[PDB]
Amino acid sequence: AQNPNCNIMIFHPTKEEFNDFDKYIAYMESQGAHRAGLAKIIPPKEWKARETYDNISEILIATPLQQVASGRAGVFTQYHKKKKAMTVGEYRHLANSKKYQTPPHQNFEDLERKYWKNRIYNSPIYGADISGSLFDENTKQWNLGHLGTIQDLLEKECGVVIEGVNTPYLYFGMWKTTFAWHTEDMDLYSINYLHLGEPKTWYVVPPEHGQRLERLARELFPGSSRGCGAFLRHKVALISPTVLKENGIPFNRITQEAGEFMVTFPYGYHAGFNHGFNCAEAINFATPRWIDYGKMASQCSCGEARVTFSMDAFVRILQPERYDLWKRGQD
Ligand SMILES: O=C(O)CNC(=O)C(=O)O
Ligand SMILES: [Mg+2]
Ligand code: NI
Ligand SMILES: [Zn+2]
Repeated sequence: AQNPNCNIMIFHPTKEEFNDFDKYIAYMESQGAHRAGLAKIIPPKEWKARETYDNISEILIATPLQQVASGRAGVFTQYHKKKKAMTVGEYRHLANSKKYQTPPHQNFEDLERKYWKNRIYNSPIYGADISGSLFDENTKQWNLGHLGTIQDLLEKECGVVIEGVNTPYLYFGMWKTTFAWHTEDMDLYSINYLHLGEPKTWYVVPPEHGQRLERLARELFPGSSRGCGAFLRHKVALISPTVLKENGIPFNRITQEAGEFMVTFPYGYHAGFNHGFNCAEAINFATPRWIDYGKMASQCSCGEARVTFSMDAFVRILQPERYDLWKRGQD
């Protein structure tokens, strides 16, 4: 079995290997990459996402979100307070302000220490889930707006034709902006490209150990767990690496820098934080190996998780028994 310790693998495809996206995912899996839940892909030196980022300031962040924490430094939840619209240029100036800017630090490890010590005492503002793309239309390789769609994958594997669409989303971050512990909708893959700016630190639990994380989360968030049998689908709970180690949860960590891709694999729980002003693009995708995870994915039916239109079909076809309860939670 490849990668039996479930380490995060880093790949350096050549320009020729960068042509066929599906093939390369399957290659990474042949080497055991999925066992970690997360892999990094460094593009070939010849590749670029677009020519420059000099002209992005007029993108609108319609609903910036202030991430307000509750709990203790290593075990907390966050809620998202809506703020007034602002442009990417306005958001960048805010991120760089004395109130929000990255503190002085020695290296990524020092910054990570500072994040986990101090995160809860601040409320950073995040631009999330902004439909759109920063890839040039002429970028042919690893262009996250030109991937094969999940609806087409389901039709190819299973024969069923379904409604829905699959487009990318932009994220604008600042110091301490935080992504809570989660798997993807329907335990899909994700891919994330860091277009510009400061790094993103990731934490990940191997898919084969995801239920260990779920059991700790039910212990640490006991009211949330009583409220919903899949409350991590609410994407609000944080647990620090120190707490994970104290509780024997297997995990790994890595820092993504600008110009790098990260792939998350089905049922790979992940969480993390941004180091400073940045812009990322991400989208969910599927492969044939996803189908069995889609069929088994947990679902939130309490009403909290509310998700895209296109997830309807996935539940309807892959999880017909669950469909009525889950759709009630959507309505
Ligand atoms: O940019 C982000 O925070 C969101 N990314 C992830 O949780 C991911 O790509 O799966
Ligand atoms: Mg612009
Ligand atoms: Ni994710
Ligand atoms: Zn729920």
